[PDB]
Parts: sequence; C-alpha cells; structure tokens
Amino acid sequence: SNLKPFERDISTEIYQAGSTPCNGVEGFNCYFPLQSYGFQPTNGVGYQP
Amino acid sequence: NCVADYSVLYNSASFSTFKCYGVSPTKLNDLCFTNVYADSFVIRGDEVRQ
Repeated sequence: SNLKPFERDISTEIYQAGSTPCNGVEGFNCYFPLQSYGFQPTNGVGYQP
Repeated sequence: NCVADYSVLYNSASFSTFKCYGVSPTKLNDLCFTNVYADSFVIRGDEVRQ
C-alpha cells in the first residue's frame, strides 16, 4: 500500500502478488521490491540521474 | 445498466493496469461508474509511461 507522508521503508521482504504463497523465495507472483535504474551517460532526456 | 464485473483481472497474467488503484487495489468492484466504454486500439506497450 501507499506510504504515510515522510516515510522510509527499507524492508526487503519478497512480494506475494497472488494467492500462491512465496515462502520467502523468488518465484511466480514473487518479485523483488527493489530495482536498479542503471544510469549511464548516454541515457535519454528524462533518464539521467 | 450492467454489472461491469472485474472477474477478468482477478487471476489474469502479468499486466500492469493503470497503476493508481485509488480504492481497494486489486479488489475494486465497489463503484458503479457510468459505463465501460472501451475504445479499440493496440500499442507496443513497452512505453507504458507515455
């Protein structure tokens, strides 16, 4: 769910996006919460860091 | 004058929706709305932000 204003969520728990339990391991309906932008010099107009 | 049920997206497969889900995300089915007018169009989908 969305965050209360001025929040800082550092939790790294896996996502259970469906009815299938994830058991704390990656899999179907089990996606990591953190993704990396991958900033590189030749990025787009609105993709630089 | 219909139901406009959301049983189609209950199970579904991947997809991304409109990424807002103001009331009851992934549950919905609480507001009637006027109609379900759905224009026919196909896009690549990679540029989902635009």
